[PDB]
Amino acid sequence: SDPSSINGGIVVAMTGKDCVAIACDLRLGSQSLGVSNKFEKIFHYGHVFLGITGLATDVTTLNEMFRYKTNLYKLKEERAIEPETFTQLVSSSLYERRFGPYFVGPVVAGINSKSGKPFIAGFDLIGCIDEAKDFIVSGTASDQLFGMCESLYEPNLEPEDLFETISQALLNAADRDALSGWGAVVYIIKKDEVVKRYLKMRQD
Amino acid sequence: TSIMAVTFKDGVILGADSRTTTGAYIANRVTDKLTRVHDKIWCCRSGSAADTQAIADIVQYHLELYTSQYGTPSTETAASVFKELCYENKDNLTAGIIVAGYDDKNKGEVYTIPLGGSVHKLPYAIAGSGSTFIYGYCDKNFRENMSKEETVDFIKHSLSQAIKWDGSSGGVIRMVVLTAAGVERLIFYPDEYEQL
Amino acid sequence: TSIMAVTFKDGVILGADSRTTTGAYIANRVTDKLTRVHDKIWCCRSGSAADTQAIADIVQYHLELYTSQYGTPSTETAASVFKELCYENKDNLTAGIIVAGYDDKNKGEVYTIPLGGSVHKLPYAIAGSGSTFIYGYCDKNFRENMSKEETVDFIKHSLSQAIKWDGSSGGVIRMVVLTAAGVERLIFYPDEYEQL
Amino acid sequence: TTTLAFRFQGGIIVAVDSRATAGNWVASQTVKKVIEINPFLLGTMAGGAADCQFWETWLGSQFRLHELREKERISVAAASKILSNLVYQYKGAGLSMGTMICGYTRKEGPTIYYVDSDGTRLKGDIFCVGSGQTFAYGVLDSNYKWDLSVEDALYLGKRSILAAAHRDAYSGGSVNLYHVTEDGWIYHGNHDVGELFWKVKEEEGSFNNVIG
Amino acid sequence: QFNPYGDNGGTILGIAGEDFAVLAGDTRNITDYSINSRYEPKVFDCGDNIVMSANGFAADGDALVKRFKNSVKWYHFDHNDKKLSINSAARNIQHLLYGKRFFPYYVHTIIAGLDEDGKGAVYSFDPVGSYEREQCRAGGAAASLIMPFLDNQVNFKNQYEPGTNGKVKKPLKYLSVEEVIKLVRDSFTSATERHIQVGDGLEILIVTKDGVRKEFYELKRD
Amino acid sequence: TTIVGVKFNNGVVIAADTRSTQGPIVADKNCAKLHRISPKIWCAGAGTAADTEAVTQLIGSNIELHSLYTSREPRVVSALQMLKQHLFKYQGHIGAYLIVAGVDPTGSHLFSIHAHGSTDVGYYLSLGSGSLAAMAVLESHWKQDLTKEEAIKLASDAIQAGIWNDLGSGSNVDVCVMEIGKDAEYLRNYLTPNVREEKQKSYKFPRGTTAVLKESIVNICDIQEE
Amino acid sequence: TQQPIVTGTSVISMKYDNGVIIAADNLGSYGSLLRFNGVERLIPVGDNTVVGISGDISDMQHIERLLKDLVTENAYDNPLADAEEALEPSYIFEYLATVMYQRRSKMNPLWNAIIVAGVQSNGDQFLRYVNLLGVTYSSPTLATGFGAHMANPLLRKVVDRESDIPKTTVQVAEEAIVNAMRVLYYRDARSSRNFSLAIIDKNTGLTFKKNLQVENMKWDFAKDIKGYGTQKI
Amino acid sequence: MDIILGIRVQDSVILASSKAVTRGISVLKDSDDKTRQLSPHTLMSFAGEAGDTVQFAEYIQANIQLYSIREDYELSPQAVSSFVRQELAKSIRSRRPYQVNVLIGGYDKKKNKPELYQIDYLGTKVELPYGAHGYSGFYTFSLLDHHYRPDMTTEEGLDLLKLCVQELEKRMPMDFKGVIVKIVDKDGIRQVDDF
Amino acid sequence: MDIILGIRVQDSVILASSKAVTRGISVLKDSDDKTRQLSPHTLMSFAGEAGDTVQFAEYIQANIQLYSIREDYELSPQAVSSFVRQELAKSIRSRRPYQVNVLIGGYDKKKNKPELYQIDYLGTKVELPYGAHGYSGFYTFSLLDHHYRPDMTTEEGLDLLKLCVQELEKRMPMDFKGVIVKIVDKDGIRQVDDF
Ligand SMILES: *[B]([O])([O])[C]([C][C]([C])[C])[N]C(=O)[C]([C]C1=[C][C]=[C][C]=[C]1)[N]C(=O)C1=[C]N=[C][C]=N1
Ligand SMILES: *[B]([O])([O])[C]([C][C]([C])[C])[N]C(=O)[C]([C]C1=[C][C]=[C][C]=[C]1)[N]C(=O)C1=[C]N=[C][C]=N1
Ligand SMILES: *[B]([O])([O])[C]([C][C]([C])[C])[N]C(=O)[C]([C]C1=[C][C]=[C][C]=[C]1)[N]C(=O)C1=[C]N=[C][C]=N1
Ligand SMILES: *[B]([O])([O])[C]([C][C]([C])[C])[N]C(=O)[C]([C]C1=[C][C]=[C][C]=[C]1)[N]C(=O)C1=[C]N=[C][C]=N1
Ligand SMILES: [Cl-]
Ligand SMILES: [Cl-]
Ligand SMILES: [Mg+2]
Ligand SMILES: [Mg+2]
Repeated sequence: SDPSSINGGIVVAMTGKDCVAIACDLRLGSQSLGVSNKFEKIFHYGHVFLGITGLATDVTTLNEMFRYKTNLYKLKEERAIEPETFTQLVSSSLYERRFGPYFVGPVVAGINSKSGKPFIAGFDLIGCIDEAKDFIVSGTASDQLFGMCESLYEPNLEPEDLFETISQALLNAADRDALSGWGAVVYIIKKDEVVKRYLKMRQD
Repeated sequence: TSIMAVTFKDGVILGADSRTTTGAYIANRVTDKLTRVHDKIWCCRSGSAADTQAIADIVQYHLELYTSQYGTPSTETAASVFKELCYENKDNLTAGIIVAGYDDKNKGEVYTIPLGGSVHKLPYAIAGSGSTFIYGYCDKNFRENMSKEETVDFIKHSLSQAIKWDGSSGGVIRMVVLTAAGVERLIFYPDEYEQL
Repeated sequence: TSIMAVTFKDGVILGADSRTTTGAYIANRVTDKLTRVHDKIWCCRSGSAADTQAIADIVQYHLELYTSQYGTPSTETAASVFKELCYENKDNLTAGIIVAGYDDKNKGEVYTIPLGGSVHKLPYAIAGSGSTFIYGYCDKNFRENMSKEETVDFIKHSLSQAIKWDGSSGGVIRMVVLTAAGVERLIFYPDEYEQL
Repeated sequence: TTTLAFRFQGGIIVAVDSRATAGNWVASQTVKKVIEINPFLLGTMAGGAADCQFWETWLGSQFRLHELREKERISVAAASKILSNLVYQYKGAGLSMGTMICGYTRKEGPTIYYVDSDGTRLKGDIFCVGSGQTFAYGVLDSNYKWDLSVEDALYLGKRSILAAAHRDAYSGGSVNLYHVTEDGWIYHGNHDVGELFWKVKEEEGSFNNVIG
Repeated sequence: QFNPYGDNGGTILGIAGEDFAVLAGDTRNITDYSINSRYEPKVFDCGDNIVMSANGFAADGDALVKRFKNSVKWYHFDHNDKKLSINSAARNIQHLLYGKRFFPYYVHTIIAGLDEDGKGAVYSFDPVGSYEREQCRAGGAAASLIMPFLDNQVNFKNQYEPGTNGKVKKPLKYLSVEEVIKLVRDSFTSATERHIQVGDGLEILIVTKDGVRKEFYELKRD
Repeated sequence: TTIVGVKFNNGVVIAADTRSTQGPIVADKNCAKLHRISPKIWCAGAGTAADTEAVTQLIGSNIELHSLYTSREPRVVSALQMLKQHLFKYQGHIGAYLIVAGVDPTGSHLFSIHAHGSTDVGYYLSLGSGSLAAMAVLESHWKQDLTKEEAIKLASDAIQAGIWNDLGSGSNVDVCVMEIGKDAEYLRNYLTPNVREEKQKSYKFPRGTTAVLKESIVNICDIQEE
Repeated sequence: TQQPIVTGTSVISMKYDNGVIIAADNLGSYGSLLRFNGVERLIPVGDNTVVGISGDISDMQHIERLLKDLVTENAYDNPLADAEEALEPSYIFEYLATVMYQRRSKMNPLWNAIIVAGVQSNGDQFLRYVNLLGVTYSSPTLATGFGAHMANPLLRKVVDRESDIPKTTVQVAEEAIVNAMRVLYYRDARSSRNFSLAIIDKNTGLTFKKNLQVENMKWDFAKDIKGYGTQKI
Repeated sequence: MDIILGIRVQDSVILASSKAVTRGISVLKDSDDKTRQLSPHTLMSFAGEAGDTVQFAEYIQANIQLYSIREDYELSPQAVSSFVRQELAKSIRSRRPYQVNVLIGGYDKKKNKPELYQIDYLGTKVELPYGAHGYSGFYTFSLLDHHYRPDMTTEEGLDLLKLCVQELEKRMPMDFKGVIVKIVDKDGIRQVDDF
Repeated sequence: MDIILGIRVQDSVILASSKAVTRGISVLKDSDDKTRQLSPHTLMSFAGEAGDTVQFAEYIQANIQLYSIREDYELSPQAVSSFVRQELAKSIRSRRPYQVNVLIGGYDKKKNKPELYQIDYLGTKVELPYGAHGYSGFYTFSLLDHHYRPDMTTEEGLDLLKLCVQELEKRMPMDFKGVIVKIVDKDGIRQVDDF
């Protein structure tokens, strides 16, 4: 009945020294029935990464929508969109459906190509921007993720150390949620290289 | 319903309208809401007619039995019996009662018992749906130690306004005077009190 | 809310309390419920603050535009504009407004507009949750062709009682005098009106 | 929850998962869903944790009193009926129980009764109970025979719970195995699904859908 | 309509060591968005080297603790001053809870102490009486924030040994009392940051063979 | 949320806490609730966070266009009128509860706005779940003819009352001072009385602790030449 | 199950160096109607305890009778009734707390919030809360209803933690309480100007003050407030 | 309607769909084909509310056939599935949404690969090796998790499908009157007349 | 449970009752006997809410067996049916009524006549030549109205019963996993093991 917890899933993002990380689980379900273990929730438009939790049809719809909008942006602007600008575009796009909203929990992550400054942000289903210095969480195990991030996180972590912190935050949060898990992906993002790692986790 | 009781120099006077309503139909236009639980302890009834009658009947019984054993009860005692019934059966009752009586030792006394079952001793008391419209008037015009004639005028004028504005109130204004001299009944018809 | 408007020899006076409540919390204790739709046509507002403000704003606009084309509007005209909004949007509004104004030809006039959207021209009018408690007082004490000083005393005493008994009413008593002489604002603080 | 039990040549196999949930929140992964009523009787737990624990623990006290009074082991039929008659008294009050009562006696042979908080009491060869019961039924029905070795039967039960642990969101944690024979039950370990899944996938060549 | 239940917030945490056991809980008590008290003790010494806490609806929580303390008193009277073992105390609490199955104590109960071999023990209950011995358990409002952290840092879940890459797990080495108190303090600091009903103060009760000790730490008061 | 506004000698000051909450969880610990409608008109917002932002941006945008159209600095009453009429039209469904303040050629002003569209005037105001804690402080310490220093102190103290006593408020105090004939100073994190203490332990893991299945380089660059 | 009819609003209280202070207004409200203006809601028990009650007034009067009966019962066969075996605040509270939780457990509650203020035999300050649900708690400052939202913030600025109690005099404490009562009159729509205050000191005993009024009110600034935005006259 | 299954093997996609149509208490028909050919190498099975199912399927069929004629070219299974998902994602926020769940089985002639897509009435698309809608998956996914191998032949796929139908006929309460099976491969679409 | 049938012929009464037990989405058992022998020449089949059915049937069984021992005499089918009706008529105004419908088939050894009684959970008794409970009658009564003749043999009764079960298997949505058939005549009660 509740649209935000039919399919299930989670996304988390973190900042480090000259780097950012974004991660998500792979589960898609119909309430108790597990349907797919290959449903990735992180997408990217140029060097800007977007993770989306919530109702899966809206996750797909919004991805296609932000691909549409960022492509037109690039043709007109003659440059790739930046994380700060994209964040505003997500907020605008969600609020225009104020009274008929997309049931989602988006998360933006990326490094500004000019300033080099690491950037993350979160949103509610209707557009409100949460621009945290440390970390952002989203999904059906957001409570669990808040607890993990608040205890495990420290500032100015090196890329390879930040990987361990965010991976352990996701994995242990997912294992305390019935509608999350079934695999996981972690993106490590530096100014001009991005590494993608699939994690081995319990498949129940 | 518009009911009130007022203490004065020589004792206490009870006052009431005579209207009983089933919705907007006046089921009885000449009702007597001033009822007797003892020789010189009376009450004013508002709310459910069935509940307030059943309660009043039980109180009259309790005070009749009290008298046979311990002699004349105080007005405080009568109010306590009313309370005990109203409080302990609050879930199933809809009764707003004013208890008034005359002792020789305590003179005129007035106790009001609203829906909850709480007791409040006061110099005067007002109750019933029509009482809302005369809080302002009664507060401005009430004095302590009034005369009989002044108190009758105060109640007559007060209930006249309550009747004028409240649809649930109307008919004749009944009154009952309680003093050392005895018990006097008064009646005031529409032609008299409407022109005030 | 306790609001009233009273005509007298030299014109008309509007009166109001200053309490705005969200349930039992007083969201504003110094509210101004006497609002101006034209130089010498004011109104008293009760009910929803948002609705009565939105309505008053629209009326002020309509009368400003009327003035630019046809000169000073009558108080009857102002009441009609209020009515047209309240009646045609009765389903979506909760507004109880009293319109009062001073012409030289018609002198002091008072129109009351309750929830439905009906209009009633009266010598004086009372409204708001606290008005229930002063129907008796106001009816007994109102006279036609009173003086300024008498009318101020009548409103001050009336609203004092309404404030005393109504939880939704309180704070300062604001008043606005409308005569040929001009527009005068009066204020009366708790220490003054409570001891009455 | 996923719990199963089935009769075969070598007695009865009982297998259960370990997960407990409150809404979507995973409350516990280490729940003991098999009750050791006595050295010969086992009870499975599904539905309300408290209802099942309390009344199946109570249940052992009634049986102990029976054999003290009658100088004889209680039958699985009598055992299951004590529980079913008890919950039938509470019918309507809101008890939530899905249970198997499993055991073995000389007169009955290996016996399994399904007992239910609606009052339903059913004897049978195969039963699967819980939110993930349908998943477990798939594996059991296609691979079940009477002529199974104790080794093969144990694995089929283990594998059926694993199947349900994977797909059912409200099942998981670990697998507890029991084997019930002529001489009583024998515990066959706690098996973590986090390790068992990858082991089975590699060795069995199953779950080709998942990447490892 | 009258509603006989309420929610007083709070959060509790029990951890079992090799020869000790701790039961912690914040000292804040609330209704809706108001603070009732910044210091209202929630974890109690019940005698026989047993500590207890019943988190959720405080009226039911106080009632239950009161009735269990009573049960310990009568256990001594009826059975020749015998020490009530932790496992026996647990089973007794099950019956207290299930006794009100159809009008439950709206609480999450946790007890801690030592078992009969001297090893640390923690037991955990749901509102209607189901129970289980555990090495680790957080209960109450911020339980969802704390448990995952304890799965990771107490039971080394999802942790493996460097160089082997997922093949060899991190060994389950035992934790000292100083090491556990560090994890408890961090758990509540982290919970306070993200849960509005957690804060003010932290009170920990440590249980060893020597007896029951207390430690108190300040928490954020916002 | 706790937001306040306080008038003083030569202007007006507004303040706010920095806590955002979803149910009993804190979504953001350092949230920014002071919004800029124009350079010298700022407002603080409570209620639904997306709404207070959106309605401020929209009115702030139209105010800017109006300022350019008229060649005049914007007025607080203009922002007030445009906000109330917008909110009234949406019959309360846009959940924005605003305290609007500013200085303009008319003088210094302080108003409040509610979701249904009702406005109120005052020397001191407070909105949100911690308004009762804040208003208690304001009613106890407010006087006429406050200085700039006194008004900032009173305003931040009212927010602190909200931070400490209301569970819907917390973290830091943001302030914005708007004096007549001066630039508006926006004091972000004016007070920081809620820094977290050092943790007992570091949770940095050894490298290789997490199990991996596959690795791959992600192509973020465009299609290449040659 | 019932609904409260005639109701009483905030009760506020705090501790200080040598004792405790408690206060509550004299109003009995009937919905929005401010029906009864002479209702005493602080009820002393002996010379060492004061019980402040809010909520349903009929239930208050019942509780009042229970306490009156408790004093009578304690005197029975008790030569030390006015000395070592006199009723302590802690005894009176626990009795009420028992009754409140029992009544909620029969789905027929006493619709009240109660604060028991007093001083113990050994001079220790006693202050504890209980309500219709049987929920109990203690704190240096305690308040019911609107007082919880408005009084506590003000009172907590004087005594923020335990260590602030010895540093707080009776003069400072009474000042804070009286101020809080003024603030409640500004902001609670079901409060009155008239109130009662009680002090229980370990040295000077029980002082019960009746017919107090809220004074030194600020209203003069109201004259300058006009319209709701744009209006100037 | 009730049960619809799908499985992707080495070189083909196999769809199985029940034959029963039950309206209330009686089974009005026991030979109903719950599928439509969208293009020569793309088949769509469907299940949901009465009326909506056929209306939606034929509406999609018409649109894809219109595309085929206009461009003289067959759309990829991936392209058709994306079109269908968008129509359902549009539908879910309409006055009266289409209450239809579908499986799209197609053979991509460009990549020489079979492809199976599962889409629900909300517009939730996933590519899978094997899929199902309704209560069917609750019984069948455990079997497929065990037996499926990506490199199965078509004959091996049909045997694994028989094992799924046998389980359904054993444990499901509703008599769905068997299934109609259809194979989608490089040569097109054909029906297995004996099953 | 689901389907229970009854038919009275020349010299016997035949009861047919389904084997399936479905709780929710799965069929937990496919060999369940929904009947109890009340006495050597009296059989009662039952269907209704879970738990209540067996509890009620065994309660009646115990009471009739108690009567048999006490009097050393078998009650008539008419007498047993009246006892059962009263228990259900008492039950319907209880705190929690028995939600059970029954068919009582018996052979009266005094009158040498077979007798079939149909009783619902309200306590509504009727003697019939053929009867049914639940949705079963909606399909079967039309066939029995046509074919039933009151002088049929037991073999003719079984053939007419096969025609009823075939129709049910064709038109009913629920798979009831066939029926267990039992015959009640002068020689007692026996089960037809092949049906
Ligand atoms: B009075 O209006 O409250 C009146 C007093 C009663 C003691 C005679 N009550 C009634 O007339 C009630 C209805 C009612 C009106 C207003 C407030 C509360 C109740 N009427 C009856 O009880 C009644 C009506 N018709 C027949 C019998 N009883
Ligand atoms: B008065 O009490 O009717 C008053 C008049 C208004 C024009 C200021 N109304 C209110 O205070 C209303 C509530 C109300 C009370 C009694 C009767 C009808 C309505 N309050 C509001 O509209 C309000 C409250 N808080 C914030 C904004 N608006
Ligand atoms: B199983 O899912 O039925 C399981 C078995 C139980 C004995 C542990 N039940 C639960 O997990 C139930 C919730 C539930 C889930 C699915 C179907 C039915 C019920 N949980 C609890 O009973 C419970 C007990 N204590 C704490 C949390 N949850
Ligand atoms: B304050 O508490 O009023 C605050 C002010 C806001 C401008 C930051 N409000 C919130 O934090 C609201 C409370 C709320 C919760 C649920 C529904 C509506 C309002 N929270 C949010 O707006 C919110 C919650 N989660 C994510 C993003 N925004
Ligand atoms: Cl009468
Ligand atoms: Cl207003
Ligand atoms: Mg009348
Ligand atoms: Mg029948």
